Amino acid sequence: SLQDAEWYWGREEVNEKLRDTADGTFLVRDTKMHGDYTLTLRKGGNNKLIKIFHRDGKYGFSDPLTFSSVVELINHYRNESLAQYNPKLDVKLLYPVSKYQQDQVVKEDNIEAVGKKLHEYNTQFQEKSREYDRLYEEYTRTSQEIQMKRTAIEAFNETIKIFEEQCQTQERYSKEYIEKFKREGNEKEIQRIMHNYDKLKSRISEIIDSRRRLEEDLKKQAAEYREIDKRMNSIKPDLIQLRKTRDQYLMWLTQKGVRQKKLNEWL
Amino acid sequence: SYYHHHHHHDYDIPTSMPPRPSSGELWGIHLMPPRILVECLLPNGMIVTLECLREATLITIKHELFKEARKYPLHQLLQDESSYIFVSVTQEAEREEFFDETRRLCDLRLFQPFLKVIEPVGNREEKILNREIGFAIGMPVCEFDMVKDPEVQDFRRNILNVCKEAVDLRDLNSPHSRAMYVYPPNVESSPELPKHIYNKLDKGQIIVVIWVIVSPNNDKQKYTLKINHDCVPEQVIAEAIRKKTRSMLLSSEQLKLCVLEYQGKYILKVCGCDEYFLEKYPLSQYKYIRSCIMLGRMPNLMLMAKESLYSQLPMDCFTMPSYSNGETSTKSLWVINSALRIKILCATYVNVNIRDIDKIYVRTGIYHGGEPLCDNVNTQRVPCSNPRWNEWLNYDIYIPDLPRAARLCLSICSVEEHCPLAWGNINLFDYTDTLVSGKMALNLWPVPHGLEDLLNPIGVTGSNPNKETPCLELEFDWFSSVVKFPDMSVIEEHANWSVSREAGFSYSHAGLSNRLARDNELRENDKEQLKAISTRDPLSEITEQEKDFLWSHRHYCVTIPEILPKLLLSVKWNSRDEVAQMYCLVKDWPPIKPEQAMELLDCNYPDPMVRGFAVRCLEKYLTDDKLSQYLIQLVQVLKYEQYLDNLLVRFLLKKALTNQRIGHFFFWHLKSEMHNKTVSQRFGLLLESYCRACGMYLKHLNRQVEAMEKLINLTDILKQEKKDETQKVQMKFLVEQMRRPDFMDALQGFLSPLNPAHQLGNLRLEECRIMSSAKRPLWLNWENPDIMSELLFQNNEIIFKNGDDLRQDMLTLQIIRIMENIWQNQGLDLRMLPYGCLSIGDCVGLIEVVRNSHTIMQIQCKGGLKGALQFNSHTLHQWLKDKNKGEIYDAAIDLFTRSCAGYCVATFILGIGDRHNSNIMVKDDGQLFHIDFGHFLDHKKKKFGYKRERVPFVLTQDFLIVISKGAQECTKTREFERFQEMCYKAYLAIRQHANLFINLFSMMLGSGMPELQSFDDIAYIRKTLALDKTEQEALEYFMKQMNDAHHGGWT
Ligand SMILES: Cc1cc2cc([N+](=O)[O-])ccc2[nH]1
Ligand SMILES: Cc1ccnc(N)c1[N+](=O)[O-]
Ligand SMILES: [Cl-]
Repeated sequence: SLQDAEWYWGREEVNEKLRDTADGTFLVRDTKMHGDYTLTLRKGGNNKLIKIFHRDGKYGFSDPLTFSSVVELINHYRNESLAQYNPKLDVKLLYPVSKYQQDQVVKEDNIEAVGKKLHEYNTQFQEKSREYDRLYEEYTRTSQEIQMKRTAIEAFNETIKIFEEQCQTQERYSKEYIEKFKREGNEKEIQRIMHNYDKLKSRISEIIDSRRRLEEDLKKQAAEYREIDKRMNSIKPDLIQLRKTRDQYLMWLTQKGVRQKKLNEWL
Repeated sequence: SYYHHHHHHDYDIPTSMPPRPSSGELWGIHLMPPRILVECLLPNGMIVTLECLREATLITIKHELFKEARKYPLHQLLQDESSYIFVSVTQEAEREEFFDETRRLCDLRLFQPFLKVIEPVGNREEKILNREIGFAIGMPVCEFDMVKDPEVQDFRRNILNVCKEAVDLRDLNSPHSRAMYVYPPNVESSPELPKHIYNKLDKGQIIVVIWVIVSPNNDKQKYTLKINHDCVPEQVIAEAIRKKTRSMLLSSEQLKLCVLEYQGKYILKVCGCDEYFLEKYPLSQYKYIRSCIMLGRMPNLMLMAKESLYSQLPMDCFTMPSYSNGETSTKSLWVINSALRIKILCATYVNVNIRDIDKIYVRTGIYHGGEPLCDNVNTQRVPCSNPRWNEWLNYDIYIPDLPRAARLCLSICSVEEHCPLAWGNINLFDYTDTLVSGKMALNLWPVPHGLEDLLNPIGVTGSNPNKETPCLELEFDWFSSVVKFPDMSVIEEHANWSVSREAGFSYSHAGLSNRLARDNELRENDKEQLKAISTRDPLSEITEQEKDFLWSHRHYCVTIPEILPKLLLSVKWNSRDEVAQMYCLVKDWPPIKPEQAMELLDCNYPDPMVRGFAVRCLEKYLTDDKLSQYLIQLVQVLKYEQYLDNLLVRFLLKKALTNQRIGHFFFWHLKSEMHNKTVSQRFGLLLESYCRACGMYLKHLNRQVEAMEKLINLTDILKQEKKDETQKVQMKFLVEQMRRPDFMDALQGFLSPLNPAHQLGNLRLEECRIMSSAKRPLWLNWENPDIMSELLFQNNEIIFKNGDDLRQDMLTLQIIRIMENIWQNQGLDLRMLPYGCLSIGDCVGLIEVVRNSHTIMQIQCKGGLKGALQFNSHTLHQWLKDKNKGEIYDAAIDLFTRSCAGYCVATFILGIGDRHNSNIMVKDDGQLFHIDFGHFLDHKKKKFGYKRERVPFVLTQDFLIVISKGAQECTKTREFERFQEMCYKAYLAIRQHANLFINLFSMMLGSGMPELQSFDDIAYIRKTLALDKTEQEALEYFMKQMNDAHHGGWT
């Protein structure tokens, strides 16, 4: 029992079993010249490690020693909070999540064909992580390409300003040179000034049409940008559960037959 | 039969090198057409489209335009051309006046091909060389001027303090101290010589060579001394002159009197590169020398006239720029009598599949690195659609208990279907110490690759700048007055009180989690447990028992300074009572070694008082050498500062402006990360400071920057439009392009960014080529333009790589380099080759070429016999023998065996990508080194992984044969006993320094390297070093781990 004990396992791999569980989840760990066992309680995405000392029979945190076993001390705190021993620990040992992962995995006692599933799920996972990765590149390329368009538009608008000014700039200096003299040159002079001005505005006209045509592509880009995020967030939740099953399968195997080295062909 | 005739209906056959894109030379296009039409806008209002050569100078274009305008009307309304300057809109959207009329039309970064003519407004032309600055930076300085936020503008004004102080240290004892800035002495940290380096001398003597020039130039003269290793440049300068000016016409007395007049007119250069020996330091301390000893070379220094050196430096001439707490007695934080509550309001832009996702909510939490209270969310309201919660969230911490460095971390999520959409954090106090109150608009960031966690507090403080992303706005409680953080003056009193208070409690009480009987005596068993803790690495997380234990003993902990990191993580940052006291301990805690004090600048120590202490540690101990080694970690660790303006930023900025070797790399690492918006502004602001105050080096940097842009463009064309062309055709394109005059200009006269000691002269094009990789790296070659090219290297070559992302390599090579030092300076000679690497951009960089080295594969191609059948295990050895013959051979194996030993241990400890024939390299001299490291801490273990503790360097026969001269059954020689004994001694040597290696990796979490997303990424290094064990177990662990990859050898 005290070897089984559900939550008893007996540092890094603790934190990976504790990763992404809720406020209250726990388990127990084993230098012996340090202490004996170690309760690892999770509180708000952070791991609280509590020392278990063993001497004349008693197992305890410090003073309140009268609990004759390791399993004596934990059941007591599954019902109750940890604040009475040490102040800022008003959270219980709520979730003793250390099921040996026979809860699902198709209850398969096949050993071999559980390992086939582990390949299957790990191929789906590894496929899925590429799709997630692929899309993250698209996202970040698109974020960039968008802002380059946004900058380009300002540049366009600034270019336009210099040209809108230029068609106006000549009106002043040209229509001084129409009224003074007038007979001198006349249609000869003013035509070839009128030509220059007619170039200038149709150019502006092109430029503005060039900017518009960018902007329409910006919305289409910005639209696709949304569609990427949209589908990133569809893929994200499957990816965690497909991952979570592939931890529990791989755990269920490494309970009975150790076979740590046999795994790598499937995976 | 193969597939069970199962069709994949979806599949359709119709439908390397990835980090794009950018545009280069004109808005649309990478490479402007060789001949081009450009609209010249005149003051008179005429447009005159001018056909111009791509490469034409603006002087040429102006000159021709004022010829060609004559033929248009209104020519009488133009002035002389000399009363005009070109202006146009650049790709950065700013109207840049084009002052330097020597610049070429392709080099302008025009948006559209057009040019406006004007008489130069802004009569301080000089002042509008912030163009220089903004070119170096890659964003225009005017883009800052228009930033609303007053922190930014306060950074800019107040950081100038630092600049002006640095410029003063330069022009203090000039010209010497200026020369000292530009050409700092490149020396080791210790003058002590390791026993293996010494024993390569005649009881401490080296043969040297001092070269000299007399008339006109072009003849040089050797003066081959044999001075003491530990004699100094001045002494060596004398002996060179003595022997130079001995004669049959000069008495001995007469000689000394010619030596004294001559001696101080000279200083020692290194022949072949711009290093110089400018201060009292044992010759052996200068890095050049100590290499020449290790490599079996005779140092080649040059006697150079101080006045020809002081010819070459011009003045830095620092200019203060154009850009040159008022309420009342505001309310103290500790007067506010309420818990924190935070009004969430509405996210706007949440992109979710409503079919897929049920319901979405905002998660929140207060944090300090780790969290001051229960995390809380809000209700699952407005499940998707237009998500809107007008809640107040209520946090069980009294407003006075909020620590100065406190930060709110939030994240919109989806629903045990729990899943983060976006995130963003906010500093609860602003940069002026002011508790944040009112309405806030926070644009969110997307969840990165590895982060499955709901909330992400280690990520950067502040909004996202990308507008079109989930903006979740919110509101903070308003206490009728601007609330501020209490003074130190105030905090010191409240601590002194909490101390006096603590003395008069009952002992009855002192039996609950603090203080106790001990009093001023303590216990010896207690004092034993404390140093035992202290010695543990940072990642051996501490228990609540040990925290309370350490916290009670906080005053004894002053005896053991090095415990501080452990102690600080014991403080309850929510009990301001505790924190105020810790502020007083830290106030005058003993300073500690920089390798230890760097831990205190990671994410887990965000307090100002702590981080100040840490800067004080550095200010005291950390040398210009050791700063320059750890500089990446220090530039990175700026991401974890709360505000723009802070002590660490002021430390580094000053070092950068004081020592131009640091400055050089300090620029490039900042500039490197410029694309990344988590730091775009911070680092830009900072780079503006540096650039404004660094003296002439700006102009030098501006050439390096101009050169890299040319190269980025070139490769970007080669990778997008000259893919699906032959190497043949591509090369025709590369050489053609390189020969254009704008490239010739822009790629020939500059300093290597890999090391600005080396100059890059004319570029030998015949030896320039695109390597065979799909990423299309360029292999570039320059003529070393030194006076003594010949004595060091006649040609200089470095590889430019447009794909890839060097910064993982960058770090592992940096790690290697530190292990080499740790080893060698502790007397044991393992020769690692941390070949140089430098990222300058978004997957862009430079890699040092090592001449005369070959991938094992090449060895075996060049040793493979006749009809392709099987390669020989001996070819390596046979190829190596062919090079090294005689007594030379024996040392070539020793080298192989020494370098192989180190590369075995480093590789195993770092878990770098599996080693195999095409990424392991051996030299003519027989030294081994690894290239192309891939992913470091076993980052292919995200796919399965789990306690794999892999061996990446697996010594095949090939290696073993060479190690044991030539024996069959190699695993059995004493040659190999030694090798193993190297490996074990080295493995243990790194194990004693594992605190550092953790901390170095810890500091790098800041960067967006997928290999380093959070501390358990780093935790692989604990298993592989075996830190939770005794060293004897760790040895056996290593032997075990080593044994099973080779299947026999190790006991
Ligand atoms: C890219 C980079 C190369 C390098 C070389 C040394 N060094 O060995 O002197 C110090 C710091 C450095 N950073
Ligand atoms: C080291 C570690 C592991 C898990 N959660 C944490 N908060 C943590 N830490 O306190 O840096
Ligand atoms: Cl190389």
